Amino acid sequence: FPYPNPPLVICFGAAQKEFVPTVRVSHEQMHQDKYSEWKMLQWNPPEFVRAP
Amino acid sequence: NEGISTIPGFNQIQFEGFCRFIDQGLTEELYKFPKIEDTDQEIEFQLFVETYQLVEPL
Repeated sequence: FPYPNPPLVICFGAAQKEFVPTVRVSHEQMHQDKYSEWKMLQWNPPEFVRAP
Repeated sequence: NEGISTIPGFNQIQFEGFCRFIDQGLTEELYKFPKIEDTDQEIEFQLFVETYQLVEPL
């Protein structure tokens, strides 16, 4: 009769593989075509995308 | 511009060295060549350094 000991929670919303909703205007931009230099922006990320 | 976000090419050193050579060293050496004038009339031959063009291998 009692519910299981670990308290259950509910996540409500849309199921998406790798969606990133928080999008703003970043001042620093890397090369448009070379996606091997975009990790330099993960290193110093924009303030809003520090922990998306 | 390259090699700052990934491991650079192992053969990039020789590549850029040969590129800089072909770019500037040939012209720098051709500039310092002297004007051949060894005669009393002083018949002088010259090499137009500006017209330097390499050709593809046969």
